[PDB]
This record gives sequence, structure tokens and C-alpha cells, in this order.
Amino acid sequence: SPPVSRGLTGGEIVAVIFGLLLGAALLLGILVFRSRRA
Amino acid sequence: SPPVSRGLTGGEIVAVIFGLLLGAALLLGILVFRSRRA
Repeated sequence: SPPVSRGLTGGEIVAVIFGLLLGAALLLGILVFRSRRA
Repeated sequence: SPPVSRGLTGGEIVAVIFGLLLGAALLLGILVFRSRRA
């Protein structure tokens, strides 16, 4: 794959951080609600 | 489809899952190793 100029743009990294934060918070949430409640 | 005339590709979603899975595993890892070690 290319470095960060060939086919990379600022409109792509936004997806990383997005799913990163929302991924942990969401995942962790369900993981706890599963059977770790209280 | 995009939010407001944008245009995505299959070479963009790879970033989401990347930081998504790697984010939870990594984050959760440090979060535990922080002071939750057993």
C-alpha cells in the first residue's frame, strides 16, 4: 500500500478515530451489559 | 451512500475495522495493565 500521499487524504483518517473511540465505548458497553452488570 | 455527495470505496472501510478491533484490544489492554493487573 501507499505511504500517506499517493491515495491517502484527510478524509480517510477520520474513519479510524471514529470507529476507534465509538468502537471501544460501544463494544465495552455491550461486553459489560452482557453478564457483567452490577 | 455518502452523507452529502462524497463517494467512498472499499479501500476506506479497512481503516475503520483496523482501528476498531486493534483499538479495543490495545486500549483495553493498557487500561487493565494500568492498575487492574491480577
